[PDB]
Amino acid sequence: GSNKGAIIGLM
Repeated sequence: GSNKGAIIGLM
């Protein structure tokens, strides 16, 4: 649930 928001993404 987050393809445009992206929950993670190299934190």
